[PDB]
Amino acid sequence: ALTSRTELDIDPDKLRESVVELLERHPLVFEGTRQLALQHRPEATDPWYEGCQRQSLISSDSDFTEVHGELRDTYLGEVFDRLPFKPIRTRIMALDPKYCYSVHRDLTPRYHLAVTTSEHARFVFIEHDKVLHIPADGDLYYVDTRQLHSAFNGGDDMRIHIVFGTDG
Amino acid sequence: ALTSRTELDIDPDKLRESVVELLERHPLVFEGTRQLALQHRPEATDPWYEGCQRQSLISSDSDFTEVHGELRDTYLGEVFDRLPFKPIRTRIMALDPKYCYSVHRDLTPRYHLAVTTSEHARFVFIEHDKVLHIPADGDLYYVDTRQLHSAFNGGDDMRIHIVFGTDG
Ligand SMILES: O=C(O)CCC(=O)C(=O)O
Ligand SMILES: O=C(O)CCC(=O)C(=O)O
Ligand SMILES: [Fe+3]
Ligand SMILES: [Fe+3]
Ligand SMILES: [Fe+3]
Ligand SMILES: [Fe+3]
Ligand SMILES: [K+]
Ligand SMILES: [K+]
Repeated sequence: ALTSRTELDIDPDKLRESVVELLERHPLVFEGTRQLALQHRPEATDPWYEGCQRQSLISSDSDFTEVHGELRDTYLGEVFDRLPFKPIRTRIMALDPKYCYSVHRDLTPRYHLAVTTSEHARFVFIEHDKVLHIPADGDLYYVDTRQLHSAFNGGDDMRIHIVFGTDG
Repeated sequence: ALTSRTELDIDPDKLRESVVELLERHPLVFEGTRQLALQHRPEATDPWYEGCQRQSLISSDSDFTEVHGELRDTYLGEVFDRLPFKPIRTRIMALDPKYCYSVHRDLTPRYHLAVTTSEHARFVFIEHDKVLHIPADGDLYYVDTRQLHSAFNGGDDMRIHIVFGTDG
């Protein structure tokens, strides 16, 4: 319901290595929550960043279906192959040190795969009085972000997740 | 135990006005968590900021007993008069927009009086799975910060509390 953990058996070190090499070639945009789109709409002219725009500017998360071709022969492409669901509008989502989100609701739930994190990173459900830490254990963590929530990174380094949108 | 709320019946508007005028004359130091000491040690040479130093540099919170003389004929002095306990090392503690603390423990518990806040500010107890919002209702909120905790401000404006240390 609120959360779930699905066994993916991703190796966290190889995932970390692959994300770091990718960000070297396609850097994150924005400052507090830094982002990089891993899926794009068909015929997107700005595929790496269109998906990172504010929700009031997003046609529909469902249009963001295309995994970038340059990922397919990387470890990230293998991650996509292992997903038990059809992802939409997947993004790298990075929290700067000491950064947090507003308390908000999203339109759909989402899956997280933690890339780099610490004990100082938590996801908080406001109305259900639940605090969750998403570990970089190579498994996939569902969070029903339609519920009122925030997330924060009280650590000294960036907290990097891959966040997959979902339909069904 | 973990928390309590004590009726002080402080007027939130007058508290806000008084804190704003004080910060005009004695500004907050630091950037992410901005602070101002309202108590000082006897014979302190830097009374407004000595109490804001890192805990590994603090002799003992118990030495910070002197409320600044210039507060006594302000509304803040009246707040001190209404406290049911003997405060030590009281500070204004301000969270910048989108800022959060590390997940940590303090040596003693503390009382909060919220000055300006929003729905995006929360205090989180990590091991007890409890999320708390401290409202600017003019009442005093005890938090046992010896327990593992953080606090965050996901709002667009600064979240300002007065935080009173305690012995007994
Ligand atoms: O953890 C993140 O970076 C995003 C948290 C959030 O607001 C979400 O997943 O909807
Ligand atoms: O809310 C604040 O600014 C301080 C939170 C904290 O870490 C404490 O009260 O010990
Ligand atoms: Fe969200
Ligand atoms: Fe987390
Ligand atoms: Fe603390
Ligand atoms: Fe709060
Ligand atoms: K588990
Ligand atoms: K109450």
